[PDB]
Amino acid sequence: PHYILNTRFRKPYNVESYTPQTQGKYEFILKEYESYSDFERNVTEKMAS
Amino acid sequence: AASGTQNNVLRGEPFIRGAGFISGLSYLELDNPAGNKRRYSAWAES
Repeated sequence: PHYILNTRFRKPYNVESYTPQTQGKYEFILKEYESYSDFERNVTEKMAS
Repeated sequence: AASGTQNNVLRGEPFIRGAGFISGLSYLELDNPAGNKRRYSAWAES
């Protein structure tokens, strides 16, 4: 007899053991980045004679 | 002159260890830090 999730299974002659394992790990890496830059140059010159 | 720098390095790596119900609480990560109550109970049963 072999039981997996309330279901009766068969172990063949070549397989030693087939056991469901939980083994769960997930990683989630999010990146956010912004850069701003501004430049302004007003120049005015007047001459009268 | 106006200069601005933004950096939001937020990351995570949950360790949830039921074979099928692993994906739920771990993939709920997007914009949901706290896990769902019913999903947590389902994972506990699993």
